[PDB]
Amino acid sequence: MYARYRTRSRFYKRPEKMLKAYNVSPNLLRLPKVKPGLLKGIYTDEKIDLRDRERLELVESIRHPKERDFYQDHTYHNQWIARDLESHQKIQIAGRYPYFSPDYEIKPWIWYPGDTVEVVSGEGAGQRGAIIAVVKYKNEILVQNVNVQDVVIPASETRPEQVVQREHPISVLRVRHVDPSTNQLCHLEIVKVRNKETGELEERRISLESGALLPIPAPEETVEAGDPLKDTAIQDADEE
Amino acid sequence: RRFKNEVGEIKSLPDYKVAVVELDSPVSIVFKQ
Amino acid sequence: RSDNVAMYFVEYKNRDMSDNHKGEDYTAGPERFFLPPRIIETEKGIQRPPHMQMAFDRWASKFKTEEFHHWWRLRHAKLRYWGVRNVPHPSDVDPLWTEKEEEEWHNEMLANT
Amino acid sequence: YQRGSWAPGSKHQKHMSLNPTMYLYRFAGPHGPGPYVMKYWWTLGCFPTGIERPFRLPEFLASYQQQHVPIEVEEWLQCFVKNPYEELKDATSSLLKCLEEVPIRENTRGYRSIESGVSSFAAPLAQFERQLNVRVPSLAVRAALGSPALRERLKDDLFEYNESLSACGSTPHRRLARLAFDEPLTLPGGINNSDDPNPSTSDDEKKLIRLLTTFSEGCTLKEDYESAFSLLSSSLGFSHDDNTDGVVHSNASAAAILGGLYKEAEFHGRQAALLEPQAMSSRKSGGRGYVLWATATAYQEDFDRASRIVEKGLEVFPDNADLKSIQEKLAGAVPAASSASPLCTRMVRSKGQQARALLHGSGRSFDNEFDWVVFKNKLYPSKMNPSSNEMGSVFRRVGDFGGHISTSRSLEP
Amino acid sequence: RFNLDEAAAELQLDEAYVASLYKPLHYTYSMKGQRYPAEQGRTSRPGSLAASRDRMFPLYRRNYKLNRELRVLDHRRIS
Amino acid sequence: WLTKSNLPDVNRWEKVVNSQRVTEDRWALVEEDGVMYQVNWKMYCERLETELQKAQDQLPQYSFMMKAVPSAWKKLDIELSVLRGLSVREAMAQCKLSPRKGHMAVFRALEVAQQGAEGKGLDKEHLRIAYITCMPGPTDKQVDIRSRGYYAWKTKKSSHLLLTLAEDPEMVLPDRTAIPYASLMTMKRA
Amino acid sequence: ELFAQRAQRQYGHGVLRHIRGVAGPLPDGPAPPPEVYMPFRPFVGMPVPPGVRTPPEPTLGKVLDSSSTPASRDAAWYEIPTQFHTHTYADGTPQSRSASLAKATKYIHGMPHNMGQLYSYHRPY
Amino acid sequence: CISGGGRGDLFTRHASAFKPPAFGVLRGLTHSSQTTHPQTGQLRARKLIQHAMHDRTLSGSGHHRTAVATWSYLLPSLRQNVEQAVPDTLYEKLLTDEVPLTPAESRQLADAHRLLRFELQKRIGLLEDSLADAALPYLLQWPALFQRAWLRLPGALVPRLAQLTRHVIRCVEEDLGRLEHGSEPREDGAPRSRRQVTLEAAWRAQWASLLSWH
Amino acid sequence: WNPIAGKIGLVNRKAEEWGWPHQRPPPTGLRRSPEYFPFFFSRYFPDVEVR
Amino acid sequence: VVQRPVRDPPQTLYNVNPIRARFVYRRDKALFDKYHVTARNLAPGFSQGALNSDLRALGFYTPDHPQVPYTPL
Amino acid sequence: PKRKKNPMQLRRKTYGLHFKERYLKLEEWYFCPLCAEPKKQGEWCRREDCRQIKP
RNA sequence: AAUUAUUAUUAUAAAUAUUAUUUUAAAAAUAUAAAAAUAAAUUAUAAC
Repeated sequence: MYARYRTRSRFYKRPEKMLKAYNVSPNLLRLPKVKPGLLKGIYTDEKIDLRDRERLELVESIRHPKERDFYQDHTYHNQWIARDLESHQKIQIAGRYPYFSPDYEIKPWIWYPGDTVEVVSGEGAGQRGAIIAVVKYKNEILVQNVNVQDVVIPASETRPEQVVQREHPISVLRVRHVDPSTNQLCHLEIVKVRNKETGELEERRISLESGALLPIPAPEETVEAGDPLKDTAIQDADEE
Repeated sequence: RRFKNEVGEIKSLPDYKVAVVELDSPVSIVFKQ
Repeated sequence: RSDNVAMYFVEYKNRDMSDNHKGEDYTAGPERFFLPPRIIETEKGIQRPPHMQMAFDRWASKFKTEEFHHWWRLRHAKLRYWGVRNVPHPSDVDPLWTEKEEEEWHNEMLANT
Repeated sequence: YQRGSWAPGSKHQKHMSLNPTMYLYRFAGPHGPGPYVMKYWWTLGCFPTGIERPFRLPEFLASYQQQHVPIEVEEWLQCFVKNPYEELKDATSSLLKCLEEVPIRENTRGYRSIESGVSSFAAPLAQFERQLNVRVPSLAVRAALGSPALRERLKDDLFEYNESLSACGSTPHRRLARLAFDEPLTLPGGINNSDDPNPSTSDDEKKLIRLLTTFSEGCTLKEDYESAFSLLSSSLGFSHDDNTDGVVHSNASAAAILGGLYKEAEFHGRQAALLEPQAMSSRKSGGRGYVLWATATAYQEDFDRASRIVEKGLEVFPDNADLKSIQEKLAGAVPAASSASPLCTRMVRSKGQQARALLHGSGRSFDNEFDWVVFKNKLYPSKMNPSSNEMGSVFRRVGDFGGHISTSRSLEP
Repeated sequence: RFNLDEAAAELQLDEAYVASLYKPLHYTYSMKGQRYPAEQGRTSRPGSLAASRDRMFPLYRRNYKLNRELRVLDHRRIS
Repeated sequence: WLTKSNLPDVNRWEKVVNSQRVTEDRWALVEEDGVMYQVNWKMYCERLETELQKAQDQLPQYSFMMKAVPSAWKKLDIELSVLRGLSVREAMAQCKLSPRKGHMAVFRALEVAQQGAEGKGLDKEHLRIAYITCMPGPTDKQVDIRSRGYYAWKTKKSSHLLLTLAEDPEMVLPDRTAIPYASLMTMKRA
Repeated sequence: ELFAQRAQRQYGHGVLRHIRGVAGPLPDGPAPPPEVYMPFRPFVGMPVPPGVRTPPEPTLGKVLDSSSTPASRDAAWYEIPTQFHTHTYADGTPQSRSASLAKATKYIHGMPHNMGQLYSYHRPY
Repeated sequence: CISGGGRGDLFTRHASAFKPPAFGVLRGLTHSSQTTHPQTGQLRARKLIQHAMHDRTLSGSGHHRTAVATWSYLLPSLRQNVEQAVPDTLYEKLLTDEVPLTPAESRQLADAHRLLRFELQKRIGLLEDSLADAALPYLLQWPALFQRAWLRLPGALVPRLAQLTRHVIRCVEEDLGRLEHGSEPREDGAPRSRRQVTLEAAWRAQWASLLSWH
Repeated sequence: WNPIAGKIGLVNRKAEEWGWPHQRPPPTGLRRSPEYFPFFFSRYFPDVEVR
Repeated sequence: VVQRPVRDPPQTLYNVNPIRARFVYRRDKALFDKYHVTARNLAPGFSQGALNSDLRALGFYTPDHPQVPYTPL
Repeated sequence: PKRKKNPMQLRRKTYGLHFKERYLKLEEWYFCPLCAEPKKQGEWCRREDCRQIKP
């Protein structure tokens, strides 16, 4: 008794890839897009990648003892030369950390903790919530109850896997301010020149529609910072 | 000492010198234990 | 697995009336290949010949030195360079014979002194 | 010269004059790093040619940047974990909210019908046990819903324990909190956050075990014993009084005979042999505390130890029909047990060990002791086996280290 | 049993000289020879610690002092 | 093309009405009694993402693709045609006795794909192999220094091993417990 | 008896039932407040603990209602490029100009001071 | 799967599954003339083509296929449809208050209105068959569905939804009338009718709760 | 270490011992003296790191 | 063919085997040590130790070789 | 070689017995009544029981 | 010498360290290598 083995055709000449022109998948916009395993066709219930690190003892033992692989510890060419990355590698690393460009911040900074701002476009277009924190160098914002996600907290043997919900930094490019009078769209420019006994003879954040200005507060410095055993008091720094 | 960061860009720690100073008296450090 | 060579287990037949392996067991080897191998639990304090240990204790006590440990670890460096896979780096290599580990074998060590 | 293409990963032959290569040992092909150039990527650090550069970033955003919590957030997080008494009183209500909706297994003759799917309640059940730390196989709770005798006993044993958890509190919790509460100290460990240690097995701690065996009753009805043995022996942390302790010790040993483990079948029965007799020996429970501690020896082939326990069960407990038959069941193997009494002939009986050697057992031509011996959880190639200096093994050529000549041999040091 | 150290007392040389005779002459002195590139030691991975072939083979370390007395002469011996 | 910039929200669909870039809702031309009426394209896809995902999970199998098995595929296939149809009790049994690596590859995968199904609520006994395929995988390349200054590139081919363990209740198995007769002269010694 | 009780130790030491009760049914509940004040903003969905004091939300203070710019110059275009590595002197003056970026680029090509555990396998030590 | 859902599935391939003009057209090319005038659409030059195309869903000609025809699947499936296209936040503001939700949420109420008219029109033919062997635990949510879709519960679908809804109503009261004098369902395994008291009482409770609603 | 003496190296050590394009060069009697600031800040303000 | 029963092989350990046939009478003294039997391989009465190919008590003729009478299995 | 091989000709190799008697063959086996693992008749364990008697 | 490859890279100094890489249960051609005959070391030998 024996099996069939019915040698396959796709081992003779493998059909070719359908390459995208201008990275455009042609009819992505035409047919529905569901979980990548359901209409695609190869539905697995648990994919295992063997090239990972966890599964090293599973592959390094499957191969024969007669399959010796040299250069286990030392490489041949000099690897302490400095080298670039793959083309595709930069493309991934430029999109992650874009602020490394010169002057990525927004030229005037008008978003501050405590501002009354509403989102405009994208996910949940139209919700209102006050800023609590601002990531300036990134042109984004932390706003209450808007774009909230579950920050999972992996932990070592002490604590178990902890999950924590937390709203996320959202870009300031998609939020605008809730005018304390008109409650509509309103741009906000640092303004100069005196109107009605302004202390420095200047407004600090002017609304265009209603005209009621706004101040620009100061970020907070630490109050409970200092080592009394190593911090010269303010007077020994004042003895001319 | 050299090293490569997470991306894999070659970096180095400024060169130094190791001076084995022969002291006269055995000195230690009383690590609080 | 290296070469598909069928391994046979040759042995001598009569080992009950034997002298030196009167009650030894060969299911699996000893703990570290330089110990008196496993014994049939019915005969623990069985007296082996007094000289076939003098060629063993003299021998099983060369794998107890720090220089052997510096052979056991070096041997890995030799292997991974020699291409043998699955040989863990000579950095994290447990020593063969330690001091505290031996007390477990110092258990049945009250024969003559 | 130069028959294929000009790339280094080409297919046909080449020449070093026309297309001078740099000697690259092993680089990545056009379709990605196979499992051969990654054996370095996790040991050497970079691909072995040295020319490629080790972009170890997205792993760093996998492990570290995920496992970062600054000091001023570490100490406060555990104060924000959930109250597992709730996901015990919420999941158990949701777990039931699906266990009621699972179809009754079809009954059409001519062919066995297929058991209902399990995706319905796999998610709430994943919550129930995860707080209890007693992981149950969905098959137990998928064949239970199928069996005509257990589909109702099981579900209702959940409705009743849910009742005796939303009436009382999670008593195996307070047991951990009363540690942080007793030994007089003003600190209770929270206000106990479980309602509105010296107790016995509480109401729930009895009904908790109740459905565990009822879970483990579907296991036997599918005959997956060594997972049932992990269900019963896990409830063994829930009995603190010696009445139910012997009951659950009877269950475990009533699942170790089938499971193939014939050693632990004694211990689990020997505890049933030290906790059982407190009640009137007329009920079929009185005798059961001894039979298992002696049936497990009629299964372990040492009939002379079994010839005494069935004797000790005769004196105390008057007439246990099961214990009575074992008295005569030991008279059929006579003398074929006592005459043919070798100390090592153990004809493996059941499937629980017939199956547990198809896995977890040595194989041929791979996984044997000649392929890769493991030593301190590290795989060693067959040569480097410290448990033998047999041929092939590198210990044959160790030497003598310039030290004492410790060998009498001539060509073999 | 034969012990080199308890033997060198009969020869008076020293501990660290009798041994250098019973291991290759690159593990004590300053001649040419290459050890194996796994013995070279590693860095400290996320998982594993560091290594160094003076912490891995403290016995195989070059005895640069004993080379001073035997194979290389001083400058204050020929003034 | 850039889905982050060329398509901000896929639930929308931008048009031009009266020279105004307006973004209406996205729909789909789903079926009816014989008409085609547009339903929410985010709602039309929330069903399929679930009604299918909830279709498969209630199918007594355990689909399990192990990627990057370290072996050529043309040699891996020939030793998977033996296992086609074998019950898991007699596939882990016949992979553990044959010498080839491809069987050590399957056995390790046929174990991880066996315990994984237990947490999925499938019995260990009535498991029977249903589909087991072999796709070509990613390849490596050693330089092959040869004589006369020539050289070539030894390609170290890997493969994928897609496998699905169906479940059939009425799968009765041939007796393998049967000890031979010559071994049943275990009467001596017992 | 006390002699068969000795076998309970031999019967013991092979007791496999004691590998579950480590966490209990409530592996751990929210511990009581460690202090009176927490430094971080509350997590969403998590009600603030009872009695603990949360930092304020110092919302922006309530508000109350010559030559602007002459177009006689395009000198607005930066007469020192933003691409040029800055003076690194947040004091307000150019710190040594180039002289000193090279001293502080050692701090860049090397490792910064905030730098925690790098992930790669080529590590400093 | 060409034609998508023959009977069961919602998915199909209509006017958005294009015609690919550059490939070796697989099957049904009985004659070589079928290159310049394949003349599909003809029913016989189509069964040749349509059968060998994207698998006529069979899991593999012996693999396990799904049991979708049964009330134990369709109706706990329809539970998840309206429990997602209409989250309880819409159900609360509809069931409790009569005040208008908002235009948006009124669209999400009508976006899912005509989503029931789809999964119904597709899987109605199946609902009537397993109605025979349907169980009361599943015959009891058939009114409890059209609430979260906010539709008053009482060929084309309307003719067939009526007769079916009338058909189920009796079978529910039959069972409920079969419960008051309920025989012994299990004298063994659960001869004590526990959990059957409250669960079947709340059924009789929650059955008449929708009646005034419907 | 590259021996070749660069060009911009000095033109930056010019402006860092005395503003080069603006301020005038220090007289050489002072420039080549222990009172030349870069050397001055060295006999009374050492900067070493003995770790 | 929708689906056959599994392709599992039947128990052929009890049938005649051209490979095992060479072992019915193969001298094997040095194989066992303590538990020696009269003739381990040879199932008496059967053809070549094949417990499925039963022949005893069926009419043959061998006036000079023994034969055991029929028993079930 | 003198040409390339069409697929119907690389399968021609798999018709004869020298191919089926090398790849597509399954061994008769059985559980050792003691060693508990599968086994072929003839090759034995290392256990002193699986080795004294020969299951 | 493209290499972890036919290799004592030997200017020098040297003399009793077992000082640490070589699979396979068949048959032919070939390849190395091998008792006997038409005072020496040789043959050819396409012979064990």
